[PDB]
Amino acid sequence: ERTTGRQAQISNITAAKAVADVIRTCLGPKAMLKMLLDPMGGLVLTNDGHAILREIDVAHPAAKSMLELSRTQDEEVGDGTTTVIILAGEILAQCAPYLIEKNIHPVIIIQALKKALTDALEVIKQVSKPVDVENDAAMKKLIQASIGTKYVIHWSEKMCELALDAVKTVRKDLGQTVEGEPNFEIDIKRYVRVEKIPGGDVLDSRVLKGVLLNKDVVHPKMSRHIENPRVVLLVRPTLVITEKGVSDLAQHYLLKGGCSVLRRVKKSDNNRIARVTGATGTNCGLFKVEMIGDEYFSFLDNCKEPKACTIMLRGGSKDILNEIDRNLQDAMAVARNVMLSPSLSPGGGATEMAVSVKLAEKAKQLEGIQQWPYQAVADAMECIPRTLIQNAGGDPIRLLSQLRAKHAQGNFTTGIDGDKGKIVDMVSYGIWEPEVIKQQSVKTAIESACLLLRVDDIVSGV
Amino acid sequence: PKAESLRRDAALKVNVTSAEGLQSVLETNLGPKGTLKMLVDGAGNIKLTKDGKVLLTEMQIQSPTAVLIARAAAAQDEITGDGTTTVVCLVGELLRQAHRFIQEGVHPRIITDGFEIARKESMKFLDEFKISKTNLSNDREFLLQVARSSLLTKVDADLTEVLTPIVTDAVLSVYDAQADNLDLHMVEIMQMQHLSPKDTTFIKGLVLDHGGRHPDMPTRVKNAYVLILNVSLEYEKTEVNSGFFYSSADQRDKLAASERKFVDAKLKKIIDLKNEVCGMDPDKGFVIINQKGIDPMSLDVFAKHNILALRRAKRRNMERLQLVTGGEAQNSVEDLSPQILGFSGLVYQETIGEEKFTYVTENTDPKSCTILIKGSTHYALAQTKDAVRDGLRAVANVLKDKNIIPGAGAFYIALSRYLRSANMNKLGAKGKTKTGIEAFAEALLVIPKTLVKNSGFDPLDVLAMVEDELDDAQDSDETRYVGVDLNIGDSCDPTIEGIWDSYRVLRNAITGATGIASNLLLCDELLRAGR
Amino acid sequence: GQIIKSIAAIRELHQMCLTSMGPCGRNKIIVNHLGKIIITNDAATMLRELDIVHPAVKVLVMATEQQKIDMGDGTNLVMILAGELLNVSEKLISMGLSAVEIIQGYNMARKFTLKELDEMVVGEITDKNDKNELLKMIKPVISSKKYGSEDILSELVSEAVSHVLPVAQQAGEIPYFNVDSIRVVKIMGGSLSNSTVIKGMVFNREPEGHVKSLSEDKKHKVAVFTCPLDIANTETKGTVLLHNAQEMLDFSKGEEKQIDAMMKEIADMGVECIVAGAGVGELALHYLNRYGILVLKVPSKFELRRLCRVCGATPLPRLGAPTPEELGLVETVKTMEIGGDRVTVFKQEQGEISRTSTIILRGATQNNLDDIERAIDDGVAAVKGLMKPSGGKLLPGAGATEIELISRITKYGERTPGLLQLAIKQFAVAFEVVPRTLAETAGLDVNEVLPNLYAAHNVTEPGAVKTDHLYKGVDIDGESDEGVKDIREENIYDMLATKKFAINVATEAATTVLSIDQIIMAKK
Repeated sequence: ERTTGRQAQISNITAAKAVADVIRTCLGPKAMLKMLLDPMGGLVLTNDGHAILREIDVAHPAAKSMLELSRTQDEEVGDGTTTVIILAGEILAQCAPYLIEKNIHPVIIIQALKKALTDALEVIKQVSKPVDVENDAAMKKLIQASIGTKYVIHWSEKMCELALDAVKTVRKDLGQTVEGEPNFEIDIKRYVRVEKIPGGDVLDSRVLKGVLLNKDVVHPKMSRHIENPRVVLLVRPTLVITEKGVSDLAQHYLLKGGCSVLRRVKKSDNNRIARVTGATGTNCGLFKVEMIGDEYFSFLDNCKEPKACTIMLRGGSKDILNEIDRNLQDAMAVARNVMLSPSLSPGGGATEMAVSVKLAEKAKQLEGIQQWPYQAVADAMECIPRTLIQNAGGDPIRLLSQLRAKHAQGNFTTGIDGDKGKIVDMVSYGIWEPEVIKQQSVKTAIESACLLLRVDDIVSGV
Repeated sequence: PKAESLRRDAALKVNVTSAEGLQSVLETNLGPKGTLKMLVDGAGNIKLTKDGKVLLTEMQIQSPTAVLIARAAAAQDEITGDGTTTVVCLVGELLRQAHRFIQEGVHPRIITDGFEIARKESMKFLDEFKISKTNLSNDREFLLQVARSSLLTKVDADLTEVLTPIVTDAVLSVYDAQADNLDLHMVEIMQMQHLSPKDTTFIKGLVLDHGGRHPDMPTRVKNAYVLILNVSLEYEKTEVNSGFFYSSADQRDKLAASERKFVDAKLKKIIDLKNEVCGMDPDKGFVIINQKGIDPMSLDVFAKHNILALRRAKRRNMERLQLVTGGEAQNSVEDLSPQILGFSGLVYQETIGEEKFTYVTENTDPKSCTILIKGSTHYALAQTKDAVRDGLRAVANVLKDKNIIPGAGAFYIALSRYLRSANMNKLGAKGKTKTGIEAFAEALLVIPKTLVKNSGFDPLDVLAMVEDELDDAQDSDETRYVGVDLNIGDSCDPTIEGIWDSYRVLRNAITGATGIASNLLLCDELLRAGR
Repeated sequence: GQIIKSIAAIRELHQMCLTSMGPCGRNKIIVNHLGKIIITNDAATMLRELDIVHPAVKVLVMATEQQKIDMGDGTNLVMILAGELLNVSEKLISMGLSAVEIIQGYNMARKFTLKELDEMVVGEITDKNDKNELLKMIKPVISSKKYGSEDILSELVSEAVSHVLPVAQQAGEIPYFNVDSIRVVKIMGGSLSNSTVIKGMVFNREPEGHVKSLSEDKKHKVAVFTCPLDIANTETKGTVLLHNAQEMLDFSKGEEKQIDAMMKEIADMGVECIVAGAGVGELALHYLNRYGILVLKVPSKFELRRLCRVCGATPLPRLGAPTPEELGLVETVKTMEIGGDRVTVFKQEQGEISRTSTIILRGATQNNLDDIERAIDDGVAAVKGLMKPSGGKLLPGAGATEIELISRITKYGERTPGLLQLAIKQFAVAFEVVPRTLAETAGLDVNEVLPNLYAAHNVTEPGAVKTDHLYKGVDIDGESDEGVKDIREENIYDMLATKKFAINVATEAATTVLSIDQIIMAKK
């Protein structure tokens, strides 16, 4: 019913820790598969953490809050879902003796995690290296990490070009000190939403800026090329577009007015038309209705970059385009992180080790009550690369101490390799990860870990 | 303060232990010396099948580990169609050989990655070990011994000599010589009881269910014309609504015969076709299919002209009769043409009170076959049908793929010897890889030990005679294949004995059993959720 | 997981010792099966009265007895430190670090600590044996045991030590101070302010005679007679019996003339004191009253050993042979009333310097009476630690030693590469239990006093030479304060011989527990 005293703080830690300890094997390319027992004869053979956590029944409400965090993290970026859950669960494990045995007030721990969150972001920015976002050949290699070892490996040459133009279409580079930093206003969900059309070719597939409709002209004889077409949503306009259907009586009335009637338009697509037009249609680029792939199309595009559109996907069949959907969306999440800042971070756990080394040295100069929980954070930052060591077959005791000693001498970009299993450099061997995932993994894990410690009693009632 | 290294071992051991129980069950029935398993639901369903995939579909297993084992054979039956039990034996035995290595502290990733490296190296040695066979049709004598590999497994070997010419002549008769392919859907299997299984014979044409019943019907008709009749010969009524009004019973026959004149008018044009073309010529016949029913009045009319009367034919079986006979379907009698008649040979009908079958056999270009499996008991029908369907699919990959591999554990023993000496010469993978290759090499030697274990001969003596013979063949500068002879107990030459396995069957067996068995050891913990 | 449960069994007894060291410590009442209550504040003596079941605790008990036998002080530092080494090693065992490198890490950290003990010496004891100089060593010994008595008991203990020590300097060949030279006696009544210091043993029994005390003459002769007072007869049997009334007059007068003849020869030799270890007859006390001989009976043989080292007397196996060579000499003996009852004490004046002294305790509390008796015994061994093995060197106490070692050990952790860094870092963290124990038992907040201790020894000084105050230890407060204060104000220091010996014993104590992965026992 209700849990008071110090026993409630233990139940809050073990709730999110029991879930994070099981998914420890889901991290890295060497991640081991998992097997769940359903009441039905089927089972889940995949190692994806997002699919497994949704099928696990939980009791304590702290585990339910960790499930909602994985859903938000999965929408921002494609991978790194299990990294946030494990990092948020290990912090509570290292702070367990301090909160219970040492009898340290929880707000002191919460206030220390907020101070360590700022210091953790400054270290990652120093370890990161500059990268050119305008190079078309460099962006294809950054996306290639999410391309290869997948069914798209045969089209990988065409996929890197298709994913490149898909990101370049939604992004626009604008900045100044007058109106501030717009941050490019990039949204994958609404603006980058794709429509799969059967037939065509993947190489010939292009990204058109606008809304694509399959409805053709309602009159047999009409001009298929308009100089300055004007889109009107519902002055003597050059075009008439209706959301619902249009009877044949209105065809002859608007025929003498020099405008085309277009019916059967979806409501969700009307919001994207306002970006290429502004109607609550002058300077419209191409009116060509020419049929492509035995299906009548329409071109709403123009000479401007509204940062809104519908990507037209074409391929050999519908089954091929279905796998491209989830593969292209996960590939653009890495390219979107490159445009958020011209910096890259070393993978394989090198970024996780770079924060723990600089945190222990800086915490000794503060000389305050917050110094003790900083050592628990540095130990939690080292568990992420150590988890990959346990899955790589190497000695977790030896490889952890030898890697930490190399940071005091060498650089912070030296991680752990999954294929080999020995300490190697990430930059020279071509292992890279974006910094935005590292920023979202540390920030969301600390913010979620503080909320779990703020509840000292479980209230039962409706 | 909880950090546990106790997560090293988990229910994965039970996952391996649960696979050990399934191995001991399917170890006894593997091979021609195996045993015939029987499952009973309790409602009267009794099926006797030695195949592993067929039995696992009727048994529910709560352990999720054995679920993927049954699902691994789903791609084997739909492609290879043979070796479902052998794949299971390779998955279970590989877990036992790796059990000793897990307790020593070996990480399962090296064990898993070591199997994929040995699998890729096995494909290189597989191309050199295989033998390419020509597509010429003179290999039928060689295909007789190859087809016995699948036949001797599911039976006691007494019925193998009877089913050998039936399976061989079924595919080769309808298959012209080219790349092309073969279709087993055109071969229909029917069953009838109250007979012995040794009476099974080959059928060139199609077997019909309902036969004609009349004492004066001709028993044997040679060189008869098949004619599809789509009109109903049963009782008919006036096209407009009316009624029968009669004061006496004698007046009823006048109104009843008025509606019967529609059928008798069409029968006059049918009997004229027989006498028009080769009416008085000897060795001639006229047979009416008549998928629809037959009125009792036409029984005496068709008997005087020696015309075979048939009724109630399956709609699916009518599509094959158009290909075998060649005659087109004739809907109307007025539109009947003499070119509609097809061609057929001697047609004899066996007289049995329960059922009567019509033989469409002895045709120039039938382009179809029928395998009739008849037995008195219930298990005799299911056991023989399992050997025929497994035999047709085993030979299916023999004619398509020009490569053939010797069976009886020839490739399993040879591959284990090649991978053993090749690992020390290369040493390009890793020093810890030897644990995965040695476990994979020893896991392939269970198949020759399983076959000899059911025969009663000492598996230790047959293992030493094969290894000592292969060493003497290398120093003699020649190529000699060695195999396990189950009857005598010593080695044997697989080329002389005639034991051969398809290339695609053993290729997906080693590759399929490697990925499934490796994924089993990858499970860290068994979670129960969703209820 | 038996090695983890073994630490939990010690953890149950670990919290008992956490409330022992420090001013909050209290004695424990233990009722023996024989109906006797022994009350002592000392932990080493407490372990003797407690029955230990698990043999894993016996390893710590045997290591605790080593501290009491040799140095006699620091038993609380050995048990508490050894118990914390198992707690910090529990995280390393659960982390997956083998106990082999954990044991090897302590051997490397122990050698680094012993080499730094010579550079941490602040003052040097000149061994002057002055009354004011001994106040610095005795004060921390009485401290953390009984509160309020540290000022009064400091002058009583330091005065008795200077009486038994001769005048010498820079000579370590011949030992002088023993552990039996200081005896503690108790009597009902009085107070701590009225207590005095006696230069010799104190006898609380009655003289059993009409002579209360001897005269003021110099060099009184004292003779110890082990043979009882009676007429000389056959050693075998020799029971006096009366067959008839005729022999009664000869046997009665014979015993009177024989005893009087022996006492006359002894009185002529100048012996005014006769010590009879056995019983004394009725007729023997009549002659000793007229000759003015003090009657003293010491049945205990343990008290006669220390008496021979003072006056020089020797026990005689016979009676009636006053050999002047073996007789003792005492300057002055007096009988005065101390504690409400008249008793005959033993002291000196100038010559025949006594090597054994006794401090008389007075008080109205029975519980605190035995507390000081057991507390002085811990201070007796502190004087023994002034000898050649690092007797003059001293280190600052009051938690300042364990905190200062944290910065020195962690500096050498990153210097030594390899897996040894895990055991070196945890070895310095285990020293944090000492400052936390004094702050927790005294009611001080952990969020306040503890962070001020780390900032005291760690400061930013623009230069290589250390400055400001490195002497700040753990403060008990008791009135008011802000942060901590300097320990040099109260002059509380710890000897090097006590601290260095406690580290080697505590290191081998936790080494035995971590090395044992299996325990096999059977019922008795």
